[PDB]
Amino acid sequence: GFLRWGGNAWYTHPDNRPNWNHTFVIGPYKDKASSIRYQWDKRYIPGEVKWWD
Amino acid sequence: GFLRWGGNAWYTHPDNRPNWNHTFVIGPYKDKASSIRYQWDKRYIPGEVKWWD
Repeated sequence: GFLRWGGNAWYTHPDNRPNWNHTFVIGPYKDKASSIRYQWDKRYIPGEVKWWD
Repeated sequence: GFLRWGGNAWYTHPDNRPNWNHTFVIGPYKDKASSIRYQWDKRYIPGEVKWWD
C-alpha cells in the first residue's frame, strides 16, 4: 500500500505517498529486515535503524 | 551533495536530506536520465518525469 503523507514509520519518512511493499517473517528469525523483534530490540542503535523507525 | 529539506527538484521531493549523486552529459544526447534538454522539453508529460521536476 501507499504510505501516508502526514506520517509513516519508514526511516526515510517519505512524503510522496509511494507504493510500498514489505515482508515480515512471523516465526523464527531469518534476517534483520523481516524480523520485527530484532528491529524493536535494536531501536536504541541509530545505525541499525535501516527499515522501520 | 545532500538535497535541501525545504525544497528540491527530485520528482519524489525527499525531505530526509539524503546524500545524492547525479550525472548529466554536457554534449550529445546519450540517455534520458543524463540529458537536461530531453527532460526540459518533455516536462509537459508527467509520465516522463522520472528524474528531475
